[PDB]
Amino acid sequence: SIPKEVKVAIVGAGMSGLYSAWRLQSEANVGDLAIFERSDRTGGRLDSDLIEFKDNRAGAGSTITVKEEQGGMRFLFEGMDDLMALFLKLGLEDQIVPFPMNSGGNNRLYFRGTSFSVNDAEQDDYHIWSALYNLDPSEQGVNPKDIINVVFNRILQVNPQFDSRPEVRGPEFWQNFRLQCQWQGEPLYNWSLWDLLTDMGYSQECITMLYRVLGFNGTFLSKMNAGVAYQLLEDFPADVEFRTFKDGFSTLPNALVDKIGKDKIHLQTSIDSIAFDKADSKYVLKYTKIDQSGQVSEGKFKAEKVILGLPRLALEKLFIASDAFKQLPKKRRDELWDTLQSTSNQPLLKINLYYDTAWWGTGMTGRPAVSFGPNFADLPTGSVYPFYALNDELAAALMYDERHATPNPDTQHKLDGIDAAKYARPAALTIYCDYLNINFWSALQNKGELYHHPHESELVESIPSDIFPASEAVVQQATQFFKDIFNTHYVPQPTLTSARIWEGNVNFNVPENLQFGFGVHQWAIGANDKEVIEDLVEPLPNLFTCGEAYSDYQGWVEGALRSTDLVLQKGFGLAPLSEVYEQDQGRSSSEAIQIAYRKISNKMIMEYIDPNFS
Amino acid sequence: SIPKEVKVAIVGAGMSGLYSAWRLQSEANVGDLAIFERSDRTGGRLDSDLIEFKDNRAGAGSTITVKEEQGGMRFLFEGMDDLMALFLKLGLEDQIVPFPMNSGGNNRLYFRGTSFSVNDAEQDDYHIWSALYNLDPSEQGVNPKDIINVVFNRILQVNPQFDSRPEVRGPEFWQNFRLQCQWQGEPLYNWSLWDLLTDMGYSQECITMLYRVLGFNGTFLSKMNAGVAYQLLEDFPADVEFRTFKDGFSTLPNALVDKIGKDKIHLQTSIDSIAFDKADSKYVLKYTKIDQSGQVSEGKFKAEKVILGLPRLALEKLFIASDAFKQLPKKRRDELWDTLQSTSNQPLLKINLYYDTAWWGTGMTGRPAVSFGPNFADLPTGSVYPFYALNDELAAALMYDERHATPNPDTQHKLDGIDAAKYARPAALTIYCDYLNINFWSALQNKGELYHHPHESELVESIPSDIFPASEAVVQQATQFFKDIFNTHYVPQPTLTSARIWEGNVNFNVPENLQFGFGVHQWAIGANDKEVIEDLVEPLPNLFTCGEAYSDYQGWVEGALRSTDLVLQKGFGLAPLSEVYEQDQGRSSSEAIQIAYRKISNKMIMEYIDPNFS
Ligand SMILES: Cc1cc2nc3c(=O)[nH]c(=O)nc-3n(C[C@H](O)[C@H](O)[C@H](O)COP(=O)(O)OP(=O)(O)OC[C@H]3O[C@@H](n4cnc5c(N)ncnc54)[C@H](O)[C@@H]3O)c2cc1C
Ligand SMILES: Cc1cc2nc3c(=O)[nH]c(=O)nc-3n(C[C@H](O)[C@H](O)[C@H](O)COP(=O)(O)OP(=O)(O)OC[C@H]3O[C@@H](n4cnc5c(N)ncnc54)[C@H](O)[C@@H]3O)c2cc1C
Repeated sequence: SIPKEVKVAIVGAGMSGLYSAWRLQSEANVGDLAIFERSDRTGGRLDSDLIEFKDNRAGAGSTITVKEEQGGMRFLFEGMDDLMALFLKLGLEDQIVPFPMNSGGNNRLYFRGTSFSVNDAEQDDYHIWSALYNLDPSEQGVNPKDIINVVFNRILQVNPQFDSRPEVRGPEFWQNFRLQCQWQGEPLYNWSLWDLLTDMGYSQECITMLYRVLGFNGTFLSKMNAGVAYQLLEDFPADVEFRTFKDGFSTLPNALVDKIGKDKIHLQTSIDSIAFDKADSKYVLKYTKIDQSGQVSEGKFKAEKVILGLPRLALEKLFIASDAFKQLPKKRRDELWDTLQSTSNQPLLKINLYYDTAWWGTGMTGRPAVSFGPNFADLPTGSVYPFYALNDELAAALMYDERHATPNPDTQHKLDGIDAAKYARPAALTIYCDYLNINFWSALQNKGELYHHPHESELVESIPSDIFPASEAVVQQATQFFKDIFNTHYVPQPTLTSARIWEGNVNFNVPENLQFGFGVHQWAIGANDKEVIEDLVEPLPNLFTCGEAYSDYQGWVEGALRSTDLVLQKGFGLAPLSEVYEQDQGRSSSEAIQIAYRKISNKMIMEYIDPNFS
Repeated sequence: SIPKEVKVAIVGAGMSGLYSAWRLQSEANVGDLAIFERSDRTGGRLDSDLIEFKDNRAGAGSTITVKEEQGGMRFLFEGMDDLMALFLKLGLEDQIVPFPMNSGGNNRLYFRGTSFSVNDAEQDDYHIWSALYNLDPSEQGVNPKDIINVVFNRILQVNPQFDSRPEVRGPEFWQNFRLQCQWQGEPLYNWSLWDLLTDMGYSQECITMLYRVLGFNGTFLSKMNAGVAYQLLEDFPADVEFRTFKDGFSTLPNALVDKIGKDKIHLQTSIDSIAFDKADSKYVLKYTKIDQSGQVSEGKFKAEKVILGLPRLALEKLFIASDAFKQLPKKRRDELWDTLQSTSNQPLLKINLYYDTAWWGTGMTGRPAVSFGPNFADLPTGSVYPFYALNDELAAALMYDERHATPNPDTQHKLDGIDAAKYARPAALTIYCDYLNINFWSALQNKGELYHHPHESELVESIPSDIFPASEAVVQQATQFFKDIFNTHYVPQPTLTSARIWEGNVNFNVPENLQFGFGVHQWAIGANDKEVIEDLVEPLPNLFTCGEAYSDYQGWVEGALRSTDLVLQKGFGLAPLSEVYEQDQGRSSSEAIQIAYRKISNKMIMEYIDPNFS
């Protein structure tokens, strides 16, 4: 039942739409709102899967669960102040577990037909990179990612007017970095990273090594500017401690939906166009709803305020079709369309292949065991990430591991058995790539017949509805690249698969459950995002825009939250959540989350790993 | 003066718009037509430049002229039957000169930090490719482009139902190739080239070598399908004899404009939207004209028939804004928009750097002289093509060269002096690249200040208005890549430059003289172009579409001509020009053009090279 009029109409049940409604209900006493979501699910670019595997090893109708992610998978305790505050207010801190990013040097690298480990690559003064790439003398004998770091240091050095001193380098730091720093008199947001390194004298061989070794090449080869490219590249230090939720990032939007109420959320309801009723000072919203039968139904309704929690492509579609934008004078209407062009569309994809057991441990490869983190390659694969069945003991061991503790022999021996035991349980690999590698897989995914392991029903309970299977061709090609990357003859067929290509669609032939926006966005060459961001808060009276795409912290949920906060401030008087958290708690969400996690971690370690722990 | 009503309104003064008007006037007695062109020039993606250089060598106000191309540059006597017929009917055959494509093995190759010649690369069983790329055994010891040829032969072999016997492989052959041939049960237009070679077992190393060595990578890395990719790859045999016009491809549209009349061509007149007056059964065309002052003026007019000689992006803009398309029922309107999505947009660019003398001959490099054809590199440069000052003796020598004749010592000695003399005259290099390399140069072109050689006025007479200079950064980076490619310390600053980025624009901030459509187009994955082509001839009653973008022969003027012929047939009863030519002449345009050129060539050779010639 679509209401006749609401105080606030929220378009999009992604993080920014859900977060808007939750903060409005809770902090502004707005009860007369509704969320309108075109797909059959909440959460947008957060999309977890919990697959329940039949426990089929000899000594066992018991079940084992593998969490996977089709969208976002990780976050940080620092520099994500709205997100941390949001976790604490929803009481989700007790579900936070490690997201480890290395295997002590055993992670795989595949470049120019050669398979090797992270440890192999450091040997002999990083010799392998000098053998694989025709590098200049100043480009040899250094860890490739330290070239990125050094260049960053040089940028800071020639911009002394630019502060460069906060030990938490957050969105304001990164905005000022790309808008204030220059190289050779031109500011970084007028530079592409590719041009920049070239102008600095780097060989094309070295540049190619850099964009292949990082597994994501849009920072180099797309239309994003160098300044925002560096915000992304200096998000993955070596000393990263990422975290995630045990049951997946979807924990967060699901918790938001519990607080909001399913009755105020209208799924399978696309907002087609928007007009303004000058008589009663109300927006009018054309929608198309799809019943559970499939029975389509068009309709209209009114709203005092409209919040568009939507990325670039969806805003463009709305803009084109909406009288509210057309009735605008040509100058301002053109200026608004141009402003939408200021953030680049970054396609992403995740292909998840699930296995009844893991085959990349030492028992199956005869080579040093691969555990956690990205396995990078200049193959279309881009990056490959392992996922394991949920296991409390494993999570405690990983919590122990992220401490600087030095286990005694008995603790180390229990850790060893725990590390090895995860290979005997169901597990999965994610293929995760961007820009240049998208087209290899999309053509593959849409060709021929889809993959299904025979007797699927006999091993996997139910298959979630958000899972669309990988094509047979995708599985075939992924399997061959896995043999390359993991240097092994043995890669079995998967028991379950999923393909998700986060690439914007403009074809009417596409089923609803296959329409996805662009994976992420990043500011383009020439974008003054300080001007663009403020222009997009409230582009018409009482019609608001927010989300990741035009945010402070593109790539991340925190961007959606901070962008939405600007709407919540200007249209409703709400201060930023992180600042509201601090005044209510007497400390920051960062400090609070660190302390709470330390307590949960300590208890997990003493319960599962070392009863006599520090 | 914009007329009140016309019988036929032609939108676009590219080849398809000009060709439509010329054939309608001449063969259908339609005098009440007009052409409406948004830019300040005719010809669209054909754009020649004739630069007149002050003759400043010691023994000389005499002038020397360098032809260059910002768009199309070459054609073939075979497989281009409309174009040949068109040349003959306009009497342009006497201006046809060779477009040579090699330097007897001295052309340059730059791959993975290494500079070498075509002759070097064949040495020792193509050893250099095995040293530069980590190739499989079945990929070593063969000329890279012969891998493309072999794979093509294998495709033909497993499709015996597919004829594969015409010795002129024309657009019908290539359409049936991509729509009828299959690999592993899936037809070629559902395949990407990248997926195809991978599925055939080629290494990613070999695939990368292939798309770098060919200098154009969209065939591999874009959304075009494998079948149409092969139409393009098997357009450049080793035994190519391309030709061009002495004064550039612009010779052709300029000749069309002479026949049509400047009074029926309305420059700086964009067609904004289209509606249908149901009362008088007429289309109504909203336009925006720009006076010579710059004084804008909106207006409207009517037309009985409308011919849209426009590519994908321009048709999309019209479609969105036009009541004639909006009043369409949602099913057919969506189906039409989807049909527009079936051809991929291929960006291209040409950057032309002019020099007072050529510096890539042996006198300046100390290395074997580079003459004609593409110098390929895995640098952003893609391909580099030399152009020389116009010289009758040089053209005759090149005409002699394309024969299989074997000069005696005195003829060879005169040829030697002619080959060497072109380096002492003004010359130019074109940087010509596609897909993956576009973003490197666009960011460079729009950064910082534009390039101007001091005392430009003192060396170049007038600068044509279609010339926009390369940025200083573009020149800087091109100069360094030239030192790499040509293996030389010495690359001087250019005397004149031009940058043309054939990449579709959707920003209102762009001056008119910087708005260009996509360089070329190619059918996408899943496009049944036989259905798409016929759907796009006359999508609404008396409103027609044609041009290269949705044609039989994408990439080439012949595609525009053949697409337009379909409009001329269905809306006006005109048979294809090539068939009209044959009935009027008693032979084909191919045979006619070969004979006429042979006569011109013979006379040039006897006049300049060998008075006693075969
Ligand atoms: C592969 C991938 C991995 C990521 N990993 C991480 C990570 O590790 N950490 C992190 O912090 N972030 C990560 N992110 C980013 C994070 O997912 C996003 O920044 C955030 O979820 C986007 O939220 P949003 O509200 O801005 O937009 P969206 O999530 O895209 O929500 C927009 C919603 O609006 C709906 N919609 C669109 N048009 C209409 C319409 N006309 N009517 C109704 N509804 C409409 C869409 O269906 C969608 O639900 C990742 C993203 C991707 C793609
Ligand atoms: C770099 C490059 C090299 C090429 N080399 C070759 C070659 O060697 N050989 C060959 O045969 N072909 C070549 N081509 C292809 C050839 O240039 C094209 O196929 C052909 O010129 C396209 O003609 P067209 O009429 O289809 O479109 P266009 O030439 O693009 O003409 C469309 C015209 O419509 C105008 N227009 C657009 N929208 C509007 C509007 N709303 N109102 C009014 N006017 C409008 C545009 O300004 C333009 O003049 C090359 C192309 C490129 C880009």
